Amino acid sequence: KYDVVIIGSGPAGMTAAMYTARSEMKTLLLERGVPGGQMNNTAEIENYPGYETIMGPELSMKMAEPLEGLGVENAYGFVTGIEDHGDYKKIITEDDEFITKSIIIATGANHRKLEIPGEEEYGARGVSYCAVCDGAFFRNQEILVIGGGDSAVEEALYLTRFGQSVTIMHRRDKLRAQEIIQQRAFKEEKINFIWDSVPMEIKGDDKKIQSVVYKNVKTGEVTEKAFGGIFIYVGLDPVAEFVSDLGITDEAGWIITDDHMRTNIPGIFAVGDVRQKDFRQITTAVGDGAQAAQEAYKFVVEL
Amino acid sequence: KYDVVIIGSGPAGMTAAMYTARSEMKTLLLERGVPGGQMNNTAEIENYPGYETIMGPELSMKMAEPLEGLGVENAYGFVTGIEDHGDYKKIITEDDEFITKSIIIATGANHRKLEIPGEEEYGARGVSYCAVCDGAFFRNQEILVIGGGDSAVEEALYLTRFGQSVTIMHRRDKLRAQEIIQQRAFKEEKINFIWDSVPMEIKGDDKKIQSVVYKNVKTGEVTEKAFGGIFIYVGLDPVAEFVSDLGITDEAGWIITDDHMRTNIPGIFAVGDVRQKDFRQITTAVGDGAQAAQEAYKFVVEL
Ligand SMILES: Cc1cc2nc3c(=O)[nH]c(=O)nc-3n(C[C@H](O)[C@H](O)[C@H](O)COP(=O)(O)OP(=O)(O)OC[C@H]3O[C@@H](n4cnc5c(N)ncnc54)[C@H](O)[C@@H]3O)c2cc1C
Ligand SMILES: Cc1cc2nc3c(=O)[nH]c(=O)nc-3n(C[C@H](O)[C@H](O)[C@H](O)COP(=O)(O)OP(=O)(O)OC[C@H]3O[C@@H](n4cnc5c(N)ncnc54)[C@H](O)[C@@H]3O)c2cc1C
Ligand SMILES: NC(=O)c1ccc[n+]([C@@H]2O[C@H](COP(=O)([O-])OP(=O)(O)OC[C@H]3O[C@@H](n4cnc5c(N)ncnc54)[C@H](OP(=O)(O)O)[C@@H]3O)[C@@H](O)[C@H]2O)c1
Ligand SMILES: NC(=O)c1ccc[n+]([C@@H]2O[C@H](COP(=O)([O-])OP(=O)(O)OC[C@H]3O[C@@H](n4cnc5c(N)ncnc54)[C@H](OP(=O)(O)O)[C@@H]3O)[C@@H](O)[C@H]2O)c1
Repeated sequence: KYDVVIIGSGPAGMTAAMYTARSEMKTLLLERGVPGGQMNNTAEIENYPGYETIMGPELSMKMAEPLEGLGVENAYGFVTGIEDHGDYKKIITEDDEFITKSIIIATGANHRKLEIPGEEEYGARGVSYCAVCDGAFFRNQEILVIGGGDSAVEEALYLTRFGQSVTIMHRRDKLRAQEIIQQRAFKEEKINFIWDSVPMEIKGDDKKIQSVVYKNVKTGEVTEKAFGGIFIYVGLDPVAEFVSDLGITDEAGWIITDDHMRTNIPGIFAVGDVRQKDFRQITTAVGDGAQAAQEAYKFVVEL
Repeated sequence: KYDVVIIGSGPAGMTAAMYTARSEMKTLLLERGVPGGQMNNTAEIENYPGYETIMGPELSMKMAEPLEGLGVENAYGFVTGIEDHGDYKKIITEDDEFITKSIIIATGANHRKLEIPGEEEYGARGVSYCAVCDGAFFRNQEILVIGGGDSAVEEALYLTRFGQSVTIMHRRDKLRAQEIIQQRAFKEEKINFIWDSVPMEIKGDDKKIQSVVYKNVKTGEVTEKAFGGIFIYVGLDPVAEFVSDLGITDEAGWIITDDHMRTNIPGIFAVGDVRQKDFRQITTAVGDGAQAAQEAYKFVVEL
């Protein structure tokens, strides 16, 4: 009844849907929230070819714009499950079911948690996983950013707009971030570093964060230091709970595909960050999305 | 001496270079002509996520813009050959040599020729492979477009701005183009179709084209009909003459890679249209380019 349903409207899904709709496939694009996915939690995007710098939510709007007009059917849905009946598939949301010949899973990835004490207790009140969302609540604070990759270092640079100081705590003595971003952080006077360390405890009042306890991973030296905010960027977990049962995931829960975005299950493809892969970028989300869209077209034609 | 040299500055190369430069790799981007590659011969681009419609040369300029500032070294060069010495590679242009630890080949693809009589004789004078380049020289003419894929049908639609009429001649009774573009062509009153036919001869004066002879592929019926211009869009050939000897091409001359853009030869990657693949788009050029850039970084780090 749908030719293709695409689950998730971040850049991978939105590219897939644009392409399926241009192949005049009966296209459903389901998204639980706002079109744009992680791009809406990104302040400044500098590496999307075609734009020299653009706010994440502006790029989100631009990618979402033509979809209506191409005839993609955009709809709210939180997908809870998928059933492989052989020549059709059923997608289950909170209130609905949808029948489709093919599915493109584009549901992305989510912030990994530290799993330390205080992390949940201070969720509304000093702990954040999103700088563009929360940063201005930390004006004049001493902010702490945990992690050494692209997200930690970029989001630290952004947060220097608000904080008195921003400190990056990384568990080794070399960052994983792109060298250009590393160099910017090294040069920025409002960024400090706690190398070779991991956080152990986040402490505060009833009402807000006050301090973090942490450990040096080469010596075991333990330190406690005052901070007003903590932003955590320690990696990603897959957002694929609705396919746990299906046999298409690895041990960590990422969706396994071949190089044409095919899973085990014929007619089910996956694209973008939710796939098992090392390189998570808008450019490769877009690429994945287009390739899936073409493979879906062909799968459906063969049917 | 270079960490990476990227050969070709269409969208795959320009994405690769942006990424290598952001990893602070010593980056050379060699291009024989204008940055943009095929995008400069494209009138209107509707399917690049992030832009709802954009002229090909405008998107080319936008992708080229930040490269200087990131520290990519942009240089003229026509590459004639590459030598694999083991821990370095030599790239040979018309006048120069360049030594590099890794190479990303992004040289794209070129118009296939009909190989029929009159095709060369009328090259300056009625035969074209590029509508945005030549179309306004055919104001008020009866134009013929050969082919049934995305290029033929899109470029026919563009050419209706100039021609009295534009006729698409396809060798089957169903187009290969994306359905949205097919439907636009079906509806456009200035587009006619010659189905199930191939051109046999292009005829004219000393000075210009006047007529085409063609054949119906189901009946052998031969017809000759008057046209002022002929635009040929019958597919693509690889632009990889500089690696013929190297053992990295298929029988047709496309560069073979795995899913991380690696060839046989370690430290030589290829991206975008020049690779062996079915799906040639800006989105997948960009994707390829980013993935190559990451793999080059890692190759060079290991070295
Ligand atoms: C802070 C930050 C900065 C970044 N900056 C850059 C950058 O500058 N350049 C760059 O190239 N990359 C950047 N990235 C990486 C990039 O954003 C991602 O690679 C890209 O967004 C992945 O797109 P995607 O479509 O696969 O998933 P996502 O963007 O993750 O979109 C997934 C969508 O699926 C939806 N969804 C999830 N589950 C369900 C469900 N069960 N039912 C319905 N809908 C669902 C979500 O709401 C979401 O909208 C950044 C990442 C972060 C975190
Ligand atoms: C008429 C037309 C319309 C199109 N429209 C669309 C569209 O709307 N959307 C879409 O997604 N895709 C479109 N495409 C496909 C798209 O343009 C290509 O997929 C894309 O440009 C491929 O990029 P690339 O970087 O691999 O190669 P190219 O863009 O082909 O760039 C290759 C570059 O390498 C250079 N080069 C070649 N040989 C050498 C040498 N020996 N030394 C130095 N430099 C060299 C060339 O000058 C060129 O600039 C279109 C194609 C055509 C022909
Ligand atoms: N501009 C961009 O292109 C951009 C921007 C943001 C994100 N992304 C991409 O998105 C993906 C996710 O990025 P990411 O930065 O969120 O995650 P990531 O690449 O997994 O990096 C997580 C970082 O946090 C470190 N870490 C893990 N646990 C820690 C702890 N307990 N204490 C201190 N440090 C710890 C990791 O250490 P190790 O390094 O030791 O593992 C790593 O440096 C990546 O592929 C990334 O390239 C891209
Ligand atoms: N908007 C876009 O995304 C866009 C725009 C342009 C190009 N592209 C991409 O670029 C790549 C190249 O496109 P393309 O259209 O140039 O080439 P293509 O996809 O190979 O199509 C060539 C078309 O010409 C036909 N043909 C071959 N020889 C012929 C002859 N002698 N007489 C009549 N018809 C003949 C082919 O027939 P058969 O179909 O029988 O083989 C085919 O329909 C494709 O992957 C395409 O999708 C994309």
